[PDB]
Amino acid sequence: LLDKKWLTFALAIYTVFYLWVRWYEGVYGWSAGLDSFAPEFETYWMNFLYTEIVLEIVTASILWGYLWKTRDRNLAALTPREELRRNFTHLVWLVAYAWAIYWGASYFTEQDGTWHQTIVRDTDFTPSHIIEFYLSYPIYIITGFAAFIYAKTRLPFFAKGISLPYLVLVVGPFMILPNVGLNEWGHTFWFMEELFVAPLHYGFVIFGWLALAVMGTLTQTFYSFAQGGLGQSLCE
Amino acid sequence: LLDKKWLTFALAIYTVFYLWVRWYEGVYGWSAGLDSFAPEFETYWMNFLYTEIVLEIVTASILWGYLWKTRDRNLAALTPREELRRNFTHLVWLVAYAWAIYWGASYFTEQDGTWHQTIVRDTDFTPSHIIEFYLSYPIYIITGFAAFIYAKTRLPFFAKGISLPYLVLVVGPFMILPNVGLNEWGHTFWFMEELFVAPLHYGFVIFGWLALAVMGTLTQTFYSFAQGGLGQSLCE
Amino acid sequence: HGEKSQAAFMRMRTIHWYDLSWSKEKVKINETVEIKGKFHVFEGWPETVDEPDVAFLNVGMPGPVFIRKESYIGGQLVPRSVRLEIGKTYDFRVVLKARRPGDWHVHTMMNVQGGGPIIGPGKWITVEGSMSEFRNPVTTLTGQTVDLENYNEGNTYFWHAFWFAIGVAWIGYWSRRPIFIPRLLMVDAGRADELVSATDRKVAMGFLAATILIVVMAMSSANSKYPITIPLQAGTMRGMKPLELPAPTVSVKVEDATYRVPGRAMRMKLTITNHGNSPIRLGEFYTASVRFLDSDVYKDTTGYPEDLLAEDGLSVSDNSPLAPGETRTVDVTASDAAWEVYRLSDIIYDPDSRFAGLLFFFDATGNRQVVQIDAPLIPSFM
Amino acid sequence: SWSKEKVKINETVEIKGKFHVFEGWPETVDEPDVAFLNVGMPGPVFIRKESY
Amino acid sequence: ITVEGSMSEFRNPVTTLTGQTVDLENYNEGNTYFWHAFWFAIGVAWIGYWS
Amino acid sequence: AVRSHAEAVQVSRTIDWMALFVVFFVIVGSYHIHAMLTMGDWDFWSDWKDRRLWVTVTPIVLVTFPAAVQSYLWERYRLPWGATVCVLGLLLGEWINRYFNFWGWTYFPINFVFPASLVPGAIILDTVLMLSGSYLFTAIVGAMGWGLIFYPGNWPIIAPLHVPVEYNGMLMSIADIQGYNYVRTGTPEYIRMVEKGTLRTFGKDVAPVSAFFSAFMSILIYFMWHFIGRWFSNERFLQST
Amino acid sequence: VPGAIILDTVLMLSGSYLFTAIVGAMGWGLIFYPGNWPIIAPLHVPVEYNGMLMSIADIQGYNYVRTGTPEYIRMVEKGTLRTFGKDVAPVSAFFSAFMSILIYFMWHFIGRWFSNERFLQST
Ligand SMILES: CCCCCCCCCCCC(=O)OC[C@H](COP(=O)(O)OCC[N+](C)(C)C)OC(=O)CCCCCCCCCCC
Ligand SMILES: CCCCCCCCCCCC(=O)OC[C@H](COP(=O)(O)OCC[N+](C)(C)C)OC(=O)CCCCCCCCCCC
Ligand SMILES: CCCCCCCCCCCC(=O)OC[C@H](COP(=O)(O)OCC[N+](C)(C)C)OC(=O)CCCCCCCCCCC
Ligand SMILES: CCCCCCCCCCCC(=O)OC[C@H](COP(=O)(O)OCC[N+](C)(C)C)OC(=O)CCCCCCCCCCC
Ligand SMILES: CCCCCCCCCCCC(=O)OC[C@H](COP(=O)(O)OCC[N+](C)(C)C)OC(=O)CCCCCCCCCCC
Ligand SMILES: CCCCCCCCCCCC(=O)OC[C@H](COP(=O)(O)OCC[N+](C)(C)C)OC(=O)CCCCCCCCCCC
Ligand SMILES: CCCCCCCCCCCC(=O)OC[C@H](COP(=O)(O)OCC[N+](C)(C)C)OC(=O)CCCCCCCCCCC
Ligand SMILES: CCCCCCCCCCCC(=O)OC[C@H](COP(=O)(O)OCC[N+](C)(C)C)OC(=O)CCCCCCCCCCC
Ligand SMILES: CCCCCCCCCC(=O)OC[C@H](COP(=O)(O)OCC[N+](C)(C)C)OC(=O)CCCCCCCCC
Ligand SMILES: CCCCCCCCCC(=O)OC[C@H](COP(=O)(O)OCC[N+](C)(C)C)OC(=O)CCCCCCCCC
Ligand SMILES: CCCCCCCCCC(=O)OC[C@H](COP(=O)(O)OCC[N+](C)(C)C)OC(=O)CCCCCCCCC
Ligand SMILES: CCCCCCCCCC(=O)OC[C@H](COP(=O)(O)OCC[N+](C)(C)C)OC(=O)CCCCCCCCC
Ligand SMILES: CCCCCC(=O)OC[C@H](COP(=O)(O)OCC[N+](C)(C)C)OC(=O)CCCCC
Ligand SMILES: CCCCCC(=O)OC[C@H](COP(=O)(O)OCC[N+](C)(C)C)OC(=O)CCCCC
Ligand SMILES: CCCCCC(=O)OC[C@H](COP(=O)(O)OCC[N+](C)(C)C)OC(=O)CCCCC
Ligand SMILES: CCCCCC(=O)OC[C@H](COP(=O)(O)OCC[N+](C)(C)C)OC(=O)CCCCC
Ligand SMILES: CCCCCCCCCC
Ligand SMILES: CCCCCCCCCC
Ligand SMILES: [Cu+2]
Ligand SMILES: [Cu+2]
Ligand SMILES: [Cu+2]
Repeated sequence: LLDKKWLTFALAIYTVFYLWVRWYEGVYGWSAGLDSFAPEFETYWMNFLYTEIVLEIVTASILWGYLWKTRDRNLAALTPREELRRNFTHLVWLVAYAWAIYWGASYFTEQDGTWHQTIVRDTDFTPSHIIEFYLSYPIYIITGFAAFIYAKTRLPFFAKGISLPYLVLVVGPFMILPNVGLNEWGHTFWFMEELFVAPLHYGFVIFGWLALAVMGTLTQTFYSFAQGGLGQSLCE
Repeated sequence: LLDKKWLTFALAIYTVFYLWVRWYEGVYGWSAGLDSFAPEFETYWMNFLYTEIVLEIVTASILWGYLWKTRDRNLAALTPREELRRNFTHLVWLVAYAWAIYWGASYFTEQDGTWHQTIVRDTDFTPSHIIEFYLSYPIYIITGFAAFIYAKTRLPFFAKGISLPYLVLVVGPFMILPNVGLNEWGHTFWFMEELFVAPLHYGFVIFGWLALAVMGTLTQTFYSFAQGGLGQSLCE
Repeated sequence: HGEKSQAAFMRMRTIHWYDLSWSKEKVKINETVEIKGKFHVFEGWPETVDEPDVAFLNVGMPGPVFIRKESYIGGQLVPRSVRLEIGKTYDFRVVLKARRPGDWHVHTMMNVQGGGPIIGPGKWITVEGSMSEFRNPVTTLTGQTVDLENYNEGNTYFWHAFWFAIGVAWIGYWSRRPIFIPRLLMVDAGRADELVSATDRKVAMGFLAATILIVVMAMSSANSKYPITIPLQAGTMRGMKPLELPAPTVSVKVEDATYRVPGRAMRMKLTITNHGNSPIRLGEFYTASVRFLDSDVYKDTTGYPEDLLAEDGLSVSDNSPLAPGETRTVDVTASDAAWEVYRLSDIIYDPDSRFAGLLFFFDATGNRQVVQIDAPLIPSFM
Repeated sequence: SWSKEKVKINETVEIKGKFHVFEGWPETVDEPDVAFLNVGMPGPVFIRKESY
Repeated sequence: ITVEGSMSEFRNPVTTLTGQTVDLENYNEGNTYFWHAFWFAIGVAWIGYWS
Repeated sequence: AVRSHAEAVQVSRTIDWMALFVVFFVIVGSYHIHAMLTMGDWDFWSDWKDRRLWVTVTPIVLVTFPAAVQSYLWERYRLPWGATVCVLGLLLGEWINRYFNFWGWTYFPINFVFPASLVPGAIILDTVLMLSGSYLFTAIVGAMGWGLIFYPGNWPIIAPLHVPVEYNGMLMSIADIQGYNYVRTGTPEYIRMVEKGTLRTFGKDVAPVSAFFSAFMSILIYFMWHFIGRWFSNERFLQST
Repeated sequence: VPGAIILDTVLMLSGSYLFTAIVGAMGWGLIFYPGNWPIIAPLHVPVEYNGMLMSIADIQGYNYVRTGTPEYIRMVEKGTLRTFGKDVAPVSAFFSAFMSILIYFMWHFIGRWFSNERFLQST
């Protein structure tokens, strides 16, 4: 069996959900979403913010708790074939993390750019901010934490210790979410110019760099893949 | 034989050429060299720039290629006396590098200072810039590269690896030449004040520091000198 | 010699120099030449140039071929930086004393703290004699007359040579013994503790004590001699008195302005309204150190530089006298080789294609009016 | 002018006058774009009730 | 302010000093697309060659 | 190898002279670049040699190379003249350029374009290192002295230039008149970073306060550049570039 | 893509990372503007727009209103008194190439660190 169709679901769920989110923000961007003090803004974007925050907290708790509770206690008695299957599942988790990272840190971030350069931002919770800071960022954070936990709890290579590159890749992009405090603070106060390259935005930049730890993470996963079932063929 | 009269030539060629260059710039500094759009400026300084750039490229290519092609293949079967002679020749190369570094980074650099503090600079290719950035800097770069290549190709101590202090001493002062882009950019744009201590000039400063690697380079050459013919006498 | 490279629009709209005069064209060593004139700070000061809050009246010249004896803005000496107001006209006077023989292109320039050099018209001034005859005497408040050419030179040389000799003595004292390789081997192979031993420490203590004592004694001696000293006098000078010019009786509205690419001419259409009570005629157009003259109306007699002077470079479609109260629109063409020699045609390369200048209107009796014009300058290619 | 030279506790003393900002303001001092009318005194031996 | 019609009917003509009239809605769009696609194709070809 | 003890001694002496040349002139080039681009403007002009900025900046930026060269030479050879050789090389390069370019090419007088004196500070730094070989003690005490002795060391040279002169209705020092008369087309007066007075300048404290600030910052810069020179001495063989 | 291709080929040939940082980064900085010139050149055709000279890109920015992006935010070339002749683009390109050398040198080691396969035992 090895690599199964969980990868198709991993791609499709993010693609479909974010396409629907884009449709929603295209429909309610203007017209209930321009005026932050209008009653329709509360029903179409503040309610969205509340619901998405509650659902993200619940989903993160449930997913992480399930992954930690179903952790493999007897990692020693794991066959190489099962280890290969678990390595493929972890690679599917990493693919989902990469897809979520794309959707969060490229699509909706530059969408925040094109929203703020063309409207006068009315609050810290513009529809763009609700979608990007509080939906896509938590979603990719949840996916990254889940992938890290799966590696630690199913892969003997990633067990017996916390991998530094994986921890950086998982936590650095997470630090972008608390960095929103710098975004709002240096915008209301420091810098009223919409300048997307303003130093108030270098918090995203610095912690966006930590995603480069995916390189060490991926060579670690390559070594984990090539533990018992490394071949032969490769180097033979 | 050991140390031969190549050292006298090494000193004299730089001394004579740069004395003639100083005479040339004293004669044509004013009077074909003040107005960068005058026809005489093209015949006396733009032609100088073109000729010197072509000659520097040709000389660098020929010298480096000859030094690399005549590299000693059988370094193992090198007698201590021949090694001592080659060490003295490398020391002559280092003396030539030091002389060229002086002429480039002290004489013509502060000459650029006294030129710009007293005329209104008319272009990125003032006679001072032509002499300093595009003659003396390439000359000392060529000399440093030649000395490094000679060490690597004739001295067994400097073979079997790239010496970090020598590489720094050779490449850092070279980085001053591309740093001219910062000099011109931060002068036309950033900083219209002639301030010689302006941060637009800290590119020269930072890469001028890398010449301090001559200390590690020279202790390496001392060890290379004291390999087989270290004495005795010294420490005896 | 530093202009013709600056941006054409920046040379056009910073500072307009006019009524320039030179006392002499050829001087001897130690002889004085005086440069006078007026400069007007343009209202449309470019945002890339800092406002002339801190400005210095300088001289454009190849090193001290002249010495600046005096410089005035208004009627008061300005040895320091000064504050200028945008839109104001000031009169200036620079006194130069010849120092170096030769033919020198002397410019009057204004350096602005955050914008760089604003170079005015330059004039060739011939200096004859010998540099050895130059003297720069000055009398101090302590009652002594010194020549600034060589005053304190001997003392400076003496002290620098003395300290250099002290350092060289230290280095040579340590350099009498073998220097690099045996000392390196001694330090590496085992503890060294042998290459620095008495009386080396005694010599170093003597060097340190002598250095401190000599510095203290020299400072005390230089305080007993020259007991009266003052710090360097610096600081921007405010309250420059601008000229109180009468309000112009001529109003000019620029209706489009074009220049051919390539070409040596600039064309503009002006609506001139004559107020007051005298028939006026357009006599001059000054744009950036270049004076386009209508020779039938006005002739230059102040010895303006020839390469900057267009004697008949200003052609007006209808330059008949303009009766008071009458308004007419004419096509004005300013054409001269200077427009390309001084790269005023290179405004096509500039990121701000706007020009500014001064129009000089003359009546029959000869009294003149200065009006300022500024408009976008549109290139024409076909 | 000073309203009183000797006061009791809780008593009010008023200081009046004029000040002229010199035209030749030194360049080392920033222009008085932001200025505060203060009282030079060794701590709150008086309290500033009003300032105009 | 109410706007009625279709966005497809919008035109933004402008005449240059070189004597040509262009519509700012789509002027240079084809050239931009072509050059970006060409360079992207070059990079993709490099990557696929190594892949 | 070498023939005998005598020939080894002669070879060592020749190496000594050649390596001294190499050290001296590489230091001249690098140190002069650093100095002229970190303190050059004050060093160029007597009317820039003020009590605040000149006294503050010059020792701070000039202690850099002496610290590194000391950390190498003393540590590896027990040669206590790294600071002296750095300062002598800087002075030689500066004087050569002043005489042949400032006064030679252009015709600015030497009494206008003379450099500052640094040998007293260099001697203090070297002797304080050799005695009490502690690099920390050097960085604290010798750098203090290097910063503090700068202005008193240069006072005999610049004191005659500070005689007051009544010049056309305005009070000017002789250095001020030099800067006024000898036109620097590229160097207007406002570029001059000199003492201009403040409302928080209490009494006659401008020179000593600047000297003490320069001494403290010199301690800091010496501490940094000792380790910078320690790194620059590395004899590592970076296998590939 | 041209700069990326230069950087990659200069690395593969002459595998020296130092040689890449010096030469390939130089080329990456220098080829940026010439690489984009075919795209933006048509937008720089001069236009006489309501009495003022404007490029086509200028008219685009003027017409297509960016409510959050006023014109003054634009950090573009505005001319200086020390801008000599026709040097704005080449000078900027060479400055960018030098700074690209520096940034490439820094980020080579940054990426070296980010590749670490260490197992930080506890967080
Ligand atoms: C990592 C964990 C992430 C957790 C957060 C998830 C956020 C979900 C959206 C919040 C909505 C909100 O809050 O708003 C509630 C909205 C407000 O719209 P309405 O006014 O009712 O109009 C009618 C509804 N339309 C406008 C959508 C037609 O209505 C709803 O009930 C509909 C929400 C549907 C969400 C599920 C579909 C997603 C795409 C399919 C692939 C997954
Ligand atoms: C991973 C992190 C999850 C955290 C979830 C949030 C828990 C909130 C607890 C109640 C706080 C409260 O009610 O008080 C917060 C007060 C509200 O102030 P107010 O509305 O101005 O006035 C007072 C009104 N009262 C009296 C009714 C409260 O201060 C603030 O403005 C802060 C509000 C910003 C919260 C940002 C959370 C973003 C989470 C993103 C998850 C993906
Ligand atoms: C590391 C490799 C370095 C390569 C660069 C070398 C640059 C050489 C100079 C460029 C000249 C130029 O370009 O100009 C060409 C000049 C222009 O002068 P002219 O108008 O002909 O007047 C007549 C010539 N006078 C004014 C010199 C009298 O004339 C020439 O033919 C003469 C150039 C002579 C150069 C060789 C002598 C150097 C001193 C002797 C010790 C070596
Ligand atoms: C070690 C490095 C050696 C490199 C040697 C130089 C190779 C030049 C190749 C041709 C480029 C060209 O012709 O084009 C460069 C264009 C010229 O632009 P333009 O004159 O304004 O107008 C266009 C005019 N055309 C159409 C006739 C070209 O851009 C520039 O302004 C950059 C010019 C600065 C080059 C600085 C080189 C310094 C080398 C120093 C060596 C010691
Ligand atoms: C051997 C031990 C005994 C000697 C102890 C010396 C004590 C101070 C002498 C002051 C001389 C004087 O006269 O005051 C100070 C003189 C100016 O004097 P003024 O113009 O009269 O100032 C008018 C005001 N007064 C009357 C109150 C003095 O300069 C100075 O502002 C020097 C300021 C230095 C500040 C930084 C010091 C850092 C110290 C670091 C230590 C590791
Ligand atoms: C290891 C410590 C070695 C110290 C060596 C000191 C030698 C003597 C200097 C006399 C200075 C003078 O005469 O007074 C102060 C004057 C400045 O005076 P000014 O008011 O600016 O006027 C200038 C015009 N004059 C000279 C006609 C008045 O010079 C200085 O700026 C030196 C400041 C540093 C003094 C360091 C000593 C204090 C203790 C240091 C240890 C914590
Ligand atoms: C293959 C070897 C031979 C070729 C050598 C090329 C020499 C230079 C060519 C200049 C072209 C030209 O025309 O001048 C320069 C052209 C503009 O020209 P302009 O508008 O006429 O300038 C008017 C003034 N003038 C007449 C005196 C030229 O752009 C530039 O300002 C380019 C400035 C680049 C500055 C940074 C360079 C950093 C180099 C780093 C090296 C490692
Ligand atoms: C490894 C080195 C590879 C170099 C590849 C160069 C390809 C040819 C570029 C022609 C540029 C041109 O045509 O001239 C210069 C023009 C700018 O001109 P502008 O005056 O601002 O006007 C703009 C409007 N135009 C285009 C109608 C005139 O473009 C540039 O900004 C490029 C600057 C970098 C030139 C690099 C070559 C110099 C030597 C480099 C090695 C030290
Ligand atoms: C607690 C801090 C107070 C200051 C002390 C810091 C000095 C520490 C330096 C150090 O680590 O020791 C190095 C040398 C060791 O030499 P010794 O062989 O101990 O010589 C002792 C005899 N002597 C007093 C003449 C020195 O000893 C010396 O460095 C010299 C010791 C004499 C003090 C004065 C020297 C400095 C002159 C300016
Ligand atoms: C302006 C800042 C000052 C520059 C000083 C930085 C020097 C950094 C040290 C360094 O370069 O490391 C070299 C390694 C490559 O290692 P190797 O080539 O495997 O050498 C083996 C031994 N060694 C690992 C200890 C080097 O890393 C590499 O990938 C090779 C790059 C070497 C470039 C160093 C040259 C610096 C010249 C400016
Ligand atoms: C002193 C500085 C002058 C520039 C030299 C810096 C290059 C040093 C790079 C290096 O360390 O060596 C790596 C390779 C080794 O390959 P080799 O097996 O030596 O190949 C030799 C045959 N060859 C000439 C076709 C290359 O050799 C190469 O890197 C390629 C050598 C050919 C030079 C041109 C390559 C660069 C193209 C832009
Ligand atoms: C924005 C800057 C980029 C972040 C990169 C900094 C990483 C610093 C390295 C580090 O975290 O050291 C871990 C040690 C704890 O050590 P241990 O848990 O004992 O691990 C044993 C092996 N080890 C000592 C080599 C780690 O020190 C500790 O106390 C544990 C702290 C680990 C936190 C690292 C996670 C960084 C995520 C942002
Ligand atoms: C790899 C990221 C793909 C992002 C595509 C996207 O944002 O799609 C939304 C956009 C919306 O434009 P349109 O297709 O015209 O439909 C408009 C519907 N709303 C306004 C809700 C977005 O176009 C599509 O829906 C095309 C489907 C692409 C599937 C990968
Ligand atoms: C890594 C480079 C950081 C450079 C910081 C920068 O560009 O700041 C520009 C800003 C200048 O403000 P400005 O661009 O004029 O802002 C105009 C808009 N307002 C006045 C509303 C802020 O300076 C500061 O306020 C200090 C920044 C500290 C950085 C750690
Ligand atoms: C260690 C660096 C020596 C630099 C000396 C220098 O720049 O010399 C030029 C200068 C030029 O002044 P001068 O001798 O009067 O001859 C003028 C000739 N021009 C104007 C061409 C320089 O003086 C000399 O030629 C003296 C020879 C010294 C030999 C080491
Ligand atoms: C290591 C110390 C670097 C300190 C930088 C500095 O002194 O900059 C002064 C300058 C202030 O400009 P100013 O001196 O007023 O320049 C006057 C002349 N103009 C207006 C033409 C630039 O500030 C900047 O523009 C930011 C520098 C960033 C350094 C990484
Ligand atoms: C700021 C000073 C840092 C100097 C670096 C020295 C590193 C030494 C490692 C062997
Ligand atoms: C500024 C670049 C510094 C990168 C840090 C790399 C550290 C590697 C240690 C193994
Ligand atoms: Cu001139
Ligand atoms: Cu004017
Ligand atoms: Cu007053």
